[PDB]
Amino acid sequence: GIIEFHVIGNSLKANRRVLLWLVGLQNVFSHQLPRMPKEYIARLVFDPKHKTLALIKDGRVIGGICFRMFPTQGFTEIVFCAVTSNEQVKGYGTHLMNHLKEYHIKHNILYFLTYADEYAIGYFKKQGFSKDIKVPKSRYLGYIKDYEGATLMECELNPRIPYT
Amino acid sequence: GIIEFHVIGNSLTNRRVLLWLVGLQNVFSHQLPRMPKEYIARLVFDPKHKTLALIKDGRVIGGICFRMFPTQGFTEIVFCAVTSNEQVKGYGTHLMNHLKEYHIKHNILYFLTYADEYAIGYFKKQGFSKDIKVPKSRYLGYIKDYEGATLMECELNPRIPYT
Amino acid sequence: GIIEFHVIGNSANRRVLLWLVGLQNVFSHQLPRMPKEYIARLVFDPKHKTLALIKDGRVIGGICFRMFPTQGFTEIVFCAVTSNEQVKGYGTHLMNHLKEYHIKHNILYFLTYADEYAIGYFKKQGFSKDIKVPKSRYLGYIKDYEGATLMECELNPRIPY
Amino acid sequence: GIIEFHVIGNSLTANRRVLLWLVGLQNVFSHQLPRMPKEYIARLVFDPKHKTLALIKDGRVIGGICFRMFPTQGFTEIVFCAVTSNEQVKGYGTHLMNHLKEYHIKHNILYFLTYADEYAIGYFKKQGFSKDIKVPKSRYLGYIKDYEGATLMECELNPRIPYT
Amino acid sequence: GIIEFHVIGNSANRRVLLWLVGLQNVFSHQLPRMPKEYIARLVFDPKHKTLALIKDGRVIGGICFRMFPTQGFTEIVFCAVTSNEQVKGYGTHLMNHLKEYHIKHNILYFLTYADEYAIGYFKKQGFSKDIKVPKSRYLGYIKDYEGATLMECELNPRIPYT
Amino acid sequence: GIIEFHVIGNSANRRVLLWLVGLQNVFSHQLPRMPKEYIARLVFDPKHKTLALIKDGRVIGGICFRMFPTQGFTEIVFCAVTSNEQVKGYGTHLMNHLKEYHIKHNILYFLTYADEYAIGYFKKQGFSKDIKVPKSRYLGYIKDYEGATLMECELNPRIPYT
Amino acid sequence: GIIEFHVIGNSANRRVLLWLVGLQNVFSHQLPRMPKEYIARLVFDPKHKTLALIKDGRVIGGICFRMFPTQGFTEIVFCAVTSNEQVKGYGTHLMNHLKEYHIKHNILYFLTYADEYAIGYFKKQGFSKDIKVPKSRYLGYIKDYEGATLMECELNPRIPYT
Amino acid sequence: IIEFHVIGNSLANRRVLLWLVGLQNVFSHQLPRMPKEYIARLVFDPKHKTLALIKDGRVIGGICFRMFPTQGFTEIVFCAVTSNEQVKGYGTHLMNHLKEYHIKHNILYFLTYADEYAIGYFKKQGFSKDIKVPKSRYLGYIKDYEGATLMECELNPRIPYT
Ligand SMILES: CC(C)(COP(=O)(O)OP(=O)(O)OC[C@H]1O[C@@H](n2cnc3c(N)ncnc32)[C@H](O)[C@@H]1OP(=O)(O)O)[C@@H](O)C(=O)NCCC(=O)NCCSC(=O)CC(=O)O
Ligand SMILES: CC(C)(COP(=O)(O)OP(=O)(O)OC[C@H]1O[C@@H](n2cnc3c(N)ncnc32)[C@H](O)[C@@H]1OP(=O)(O)O)[C@@H](O)C(=O)NCCC(=O)NCCSC(=O)CC(=O)O
Ligand SMILES: CC(C)(COP(=O)(O)OP(=O)(O)OC[C@H]1O[C@@H](n2cnc3c(N)ncnc32)[C@H](O)[C@@H]1OP(=O)(O)O)[C@@H](O)C(=O)NCCC(=O)NCCSC(=O)CC(=O)O
Ligand SMILES: CC(C)(COP(=O)(O)OP(=O)(O)OC[C@H]1O[C@@H](n2cnc3c(N)ncnc32)[C@H](O)[C@@H]1OP(=O)(O)O)[C@@H](O)C(=O)NCCC(=O)NCCSC(=O)CC(=O)O
Ligand SMILES: CC(C)(COP(=O)(O)OP(=O)(O)OC[C@H]1O[C@@H](n2cnc3c(N)ncnc32)[C@H](O)[C@@H]1OP(=O)(O)O)[C@@H](O)C(=O)NCCC(=O)NCCSC(=O)CC(=O)O
Ligand SMILES: CC(C)(COP(=O)(O)OP(=O)(O)OC[C@H]1O[C@@H](n2cnc3c(N)ncnc32)[C@H](O)[C@@H]1OP(=O)(O)O)[C@@H](O)C(=O)NCCC(=O)NCCSC(=O)CC(=O)O
Ligand SMILES: CC(C)(COP(=O)(O)OP(=O)(O)OC[C@H]1O[C@@H](n2cnc3c(N)ncnc32)[C@H](O)[C@@H]1OP(=O)(O)O)[C@@H](O)C(=O)NCCC(=O)NCCSC(=O)CC(=O)O
Repeated sequence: GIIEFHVIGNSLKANRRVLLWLVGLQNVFSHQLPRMPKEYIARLVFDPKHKTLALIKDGRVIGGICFRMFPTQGFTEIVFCAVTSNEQVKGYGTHLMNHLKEYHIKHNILYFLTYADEYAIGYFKKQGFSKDIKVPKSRYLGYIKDYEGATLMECELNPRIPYT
Repeated sequence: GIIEFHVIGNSLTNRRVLLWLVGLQNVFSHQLPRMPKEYIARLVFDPKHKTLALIKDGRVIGGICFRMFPTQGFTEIVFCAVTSNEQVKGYGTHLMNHLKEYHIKHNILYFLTYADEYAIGYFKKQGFSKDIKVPKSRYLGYIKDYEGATLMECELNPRIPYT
Repeated sequence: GIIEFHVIGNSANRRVLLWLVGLQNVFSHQLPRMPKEYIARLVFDPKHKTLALIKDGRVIGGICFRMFPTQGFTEIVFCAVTSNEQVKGYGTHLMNHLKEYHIKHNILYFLTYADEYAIGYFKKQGFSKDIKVPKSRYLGYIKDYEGATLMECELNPRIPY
Repeated sequence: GIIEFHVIGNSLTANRRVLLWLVGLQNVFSHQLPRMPKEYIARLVFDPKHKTLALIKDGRVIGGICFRMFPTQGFTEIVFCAVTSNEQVKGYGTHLMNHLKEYHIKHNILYFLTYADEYAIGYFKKQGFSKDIKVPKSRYLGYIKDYEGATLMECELNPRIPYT
Repeated sequence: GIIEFHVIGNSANRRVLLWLVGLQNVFSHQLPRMPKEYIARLVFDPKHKTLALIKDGRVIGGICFRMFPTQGFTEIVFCAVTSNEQVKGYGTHLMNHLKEYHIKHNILYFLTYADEYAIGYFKKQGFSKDIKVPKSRYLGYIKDYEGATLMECELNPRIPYT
Repeated sequence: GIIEFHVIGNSANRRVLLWLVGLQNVFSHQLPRMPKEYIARLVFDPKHKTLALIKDGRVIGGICFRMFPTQGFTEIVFCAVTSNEQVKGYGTHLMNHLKEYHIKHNILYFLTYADEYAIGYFKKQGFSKDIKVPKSRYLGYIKDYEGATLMECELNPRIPYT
Repeated sequence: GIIEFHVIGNSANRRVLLWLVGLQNVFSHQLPRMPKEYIARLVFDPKHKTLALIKDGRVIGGICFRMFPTQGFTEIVFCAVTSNEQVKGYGTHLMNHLKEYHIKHNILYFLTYADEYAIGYFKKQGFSKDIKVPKSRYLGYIKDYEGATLMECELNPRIPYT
Repeated sequence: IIEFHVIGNSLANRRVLLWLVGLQNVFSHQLPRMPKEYIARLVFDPKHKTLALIKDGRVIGGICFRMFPTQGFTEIVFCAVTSNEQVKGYGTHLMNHLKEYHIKHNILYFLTYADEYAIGYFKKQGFSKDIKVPKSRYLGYIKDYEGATLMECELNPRIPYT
């Protein structure tokens, strides 16, 4: 029924409603990324410097995008994207990415970086990510986790068009 | 009439100021029909952006919106405009001249901008060139990219008074 | 006896203070042509950190280093194990703990100048003379040193847990 | 008489003695660098990001080196350099350069960069400066003030030598 | 070049801290039979002070000492001059500055334990093997050292020492 | 199990208070010819401290002591390890920790009045019947229990004890 | 008669102050050849305390004393019971209560200068002319009157005195 | 008009400062073998006090002294009466006033060093060469003077000295 989008995180205080949403997001990420260790997912989701765009359907977490903004560096690292299995192929992934794009325009961070594996690179291509990295290697080598084996990809946002 | 220059911006600490940015957003938007109004308003009212307001008789008639990147050593030129009935009188040059002198006093000596085919001439007349000495590694991801426009650069001489 | 590893630096505690002195002692005694005052300046410099190796409350070796996150590498400044405790794998455990620490912090490159007395130790830790970090990335950040050989180690990234 | 070296500047929080020394230094820089507009020297010498090493003899400023530390880039820019004409060719300029080196040794900065006229290049050569610039252009362009026409020069410090 | 004397100690700024390291280095190198860790613990102990001898910004000697005002004496803990600066009067100059310092703080007795290689230096600074301070006043306060000689210096507060 | 050491005493929270009660029971049970009220008074006395030995949250032994920093020594008052944890080195690790703690406070002499069942243990810890501390520094600060042997341990501050 | 024991001293309450006047009166009447001004100075001295014997609200005797914790003893300054209440055990109960009170303050030695009229009473309270406290601990702290006998009492912290 | 005031530089108004300078002047002129900078340091020391003798607002004499209440005695530091007020009993009145002062502060011993030119003044004030205060209580607290004679005065607290 009712769909909500919210950008949340564990600030250095957390609504009980927020704390349960964060557990829900860790649950979803963990289940949809089974070889990603759950303790690692938990630490990023609950890290103050990370934020997560929660997708709420009838008060229940059904998807998210966890990310770390690097405003000093001019980009944001996408850490986890996931929709729960029985809600996939319904466009939720696309509305999530769009909402994330809207959120970043309004904070003048205009570049996404992410590692895309073989299971989801096709989704990132359809959201405009390419393998041509325009951000200088020196801007991100020390900041994003290197998921060697997976393909580094980049999205450039246009701050002049509406995404939501 | 009387002509005054003032550097203003949306602080985090006025009404004469606020009304002037509204006017500048108005003029910027009318002279730049391809820049969406909301995008102009978002940048013009962003606190890290400043605008060199040109004013004739209490009325905003021109401005240069800009964004100082002092950690990077350059200022980004964001918007330039002179209201239509006041063009070809030298206001565009006095605004650039004033923006130059102001940047000498804050020891920022490089301007970067993107120019479409219709504005490249104006910037060339203000001393901008297509040859970019500032490295990509310093500006990409900090200045707004504009694919399909030409990146232009101006170098300032601090031993020279511009105004 | 008991073995501890601790990454420490000047802010601190009295415990950390006396460890930094022990490290400055170990570095200075094993590198006697370094000026004593220069080692102390770096060990107590707050953008340097030192990995300390402790045996029964005692400094018996360490590695002092400078991280450059904006450049994706870390400079290794001093490595020393006290004489009585050398040739026991302690140098290897130090470098292994240093490697783990840097993988957790997303820095996958070590740069260091090695001399003729210790280049082989660095070789056995996977360092080589082939420098893949661009010169434009480390020039002016690491203390260049004519008469010594710049070496590089590349680490493999790892997902924690 | 008595000689004193002091690293001084217009900082966050002023001293009456420091202020007058700063006026004195701006006077000496202007009188010895005529091509530099006196008002340009003034705003640099009083800029908080700039420091000046003052050479004091008998309470009176007779020389100085104005410099801008760029620690995130690894070098220091030497901005002005002057000894009052009455005190030149007595080794004061060397002593000044030596103290500035020692000061930078203790602050773990080991490169100097400066633009020198044909008139002054000899003095910097004798302080160990070289036309061979080993810092990449990407590291200093837009940070040091360009003087097109003058020669860019670099001095490398050894943190193991006692310069004072 | 420029000689300077400073009484310092832990309690804390970078210059003092690097000086304390410098004193620890000089003590430890000139007293090889003293554990480096022990020297470091006492030099950096807040009830311990050190009179540091500064030549052109570098530490070239000092005297680490422990004032016992309730007991009426100071314990000399370490004295050293760096090898290349010795036999130039620096050791005598350090002790004189230490005596002058203690006059103004109204402590007029020094106590130290000297091994056979150090007795001569203390004798020439006016120390004696005749101990006037009673055992009940110093035992358990100063660190005793079996095998070394306890020596004592009495100061004249009516005399300019420096 | 998990073994901890805590220096505690009265001045306050309940875990400490139950530890102090356990110490009182252990001391009292191991030393039954000593009035229980007297042990309790001393353990809860604010000028007294106890080094507690904890095994799985429970008190299995300790050393109750009285620091006299003005007199330059500490008095060992009670030493006890519970009966089933004896002859395993806990009594020695307790004394060792107590030694390390006193070196940090520049108290280098322990004194104790040992009975005939305890002298062997104190000798193993380096105590001796040769008292170097003069009578005038300890008489009346510690009670001379008739028939008990005065014993002294001197601590070496250059050495690690734990 | 309702008997009470209170340890009191100056530096305030109305009842305490009238008790102190009453103690100055009893001490002075029972010791007529000691100047009443000197008794008052001591009784009201803030470093002096008095253990007061109270019968039906009225002061009928007491012991004025000076605790010297730094020196590890207490000086007995005056003892008196009013004449109508002598030879009924009051002086013994006072001294017993004084002993208990010093036991819980870790002071185990009393020193006093008895005159010829009071040596018998002090002997019955366990005082001896054999002084174990060394002279250096008490001389100049307690007042030595020519013609008085220094006597000493050693307390046992394991004995219940009251 | 004669006046007696106990004064000191206790961490002083203008009147007290000029009296202290007056006393430094008088002591300096009457004890010319004391360095005038030494007299100044002691007279102005916050732990020292001086009993001033004032005549028509003017300083004509005094006794500078240092109270050691921890040690149970006081050190007589300087004694002087200006030359044209001498042999009038002013110096006796001063010592008596100082005695009265010390009884009300429960200090009963004076210690001082006297050369031959001064021993007879102190003998007339009740000082003896037989020292009862033990060496462990004064050595390193009072200022030694080799070649002078250590003298002692025992005061009696039941005697009004003024
Ligand atoms: C990838 C998803 C989050 C996408 O969410 P949705 O299923 O709601 O997608 P959507 O409905 O909005 O579809 C948008 C378009 O992408 C296409 N598409 C192509 N490949 C796809 C793929 N592998 N997964 C999902 N969609 C894919 C769809 O056909 C559709 O095409 P069209 O519109 O033309 O019809 C989900 O599949 C998921 O949770 N997967 C498991 C988790 C995962 O792999 N996450 C990324 C890991 S890599 C990474 O960076 C780590 C991380 O983020 O977790
Ligand atoms: C460009 C202007 C700001 C210049 O204003 P003025 O007319 O007051 O300037 P001026 O009178 O000093 O003209 C100086 C000289 O410039 C020369 N000239 C040549 N080409 C020109 C050009 N395209 N625009 C303006 N002047 C131009 C003219 O010959 C003129 O006369 P002579 O040569 O004889 O001396 C204005 O014309 C204007 O508002 N234009 C529309 C808005 C715009 O295009 N802004 C720039 C892009 S925004 C931007 O900054 C980048 C971005 O956001 O992407
Ligand atoms: C270099 C050391 C820290 C190494 O410590 P250890 O002795 O504990 O090494 P280790 O026991 O773990 O030995 C691991 C492997 O290295 C091999 N090996 C080869 N050459 C070696 C050499 N020159 N020194 C030490 N080990 C060496 C050993 O045979 C062994 O091989 P295998 O196990 O396969 O049989 C120590 O030797 C030392 O403190 N030396 C003096 C200080 C010094 O020279 N420092 C480096 C300065 S240059 C520099 O870059 C700055 C700095 O580091 O200070
Ligand atoms: C350059 C000076 C600061 C040097 O000071 P001193 O006169 O005290 O020099 P000194 O006594 O220490 O001697 C240094 C040695 O260098 C040699 N030498 C060679 N060329 C020289 C030159 N142009 N000026 C001074 N010395 C020079 C001299 O022979 C000398 O002796 P020997 O040969 O025997 O060893 C001063 O001369 C001066 O203030 N000049 C005017 C201002 C100026 O030009 N400043 C520098 C430019 S500032 C600049 O352009 C860079 C910047 O902007 O920061
Ligand atoms: C002893 C020193 C501090 C003295 O320093 P200096 O050499 O500068 O002294 P100086 O130049 O003033 O010498 C003054 C005179 O003393 C005489 N002299 C006698 N013995 C001497 C000795 N062992 N070393 C130096 N001088 C000595 C010399 O004849 C000399 O010349 P003349 O007679 O002609 O005038 C130094 O030599 C040193 O650092 N030694 C190693 C450390 C040490 O032994 N420290 C003392 C123990 S530490 C301590 O305090 C106790 C403890 O650790 O328990
Ligand atoms: C005394 C103890 C605290 C010792 O504790 P531990 O049993 O844990 O001792 P440990 O295992 O660490 O050390 C054992 C070593 O000491 C030697 N040893 C010799 N005589 C001993 C003796 N009477 N008790 C214990 N050990 C003794 C053993 O041969 C052995 O030799 P090796 O060297 O080969 O290993 C305990 O036995 C105990 O609680 N006893 C009853 C209480 C008591 O008597 N306390 C002291 C009272 S007098 C006092 O001043 C304190 C007090 O009042 O309680
Ligand atoms: C000593 C004085 C303070 C005494 O003062 P007055 O003159 O007022 O003495 P007075 O009138 O009260 O008593 C005089 C009586 O003392 C006797 N008498 C014996 N020897 C004397 C002596 N050496 N000095 C003064 N009086 C002396 C006389 O016979 C006379 O006898 P009769 O009794 O029958 O009347 C003064 O003389 C003085 O200022 N002297 C110079 C300073 C000085 O020497 N101060 C003492 C040392 S300072 C110190 O404290 C020592 C140190 O620190 O080393």
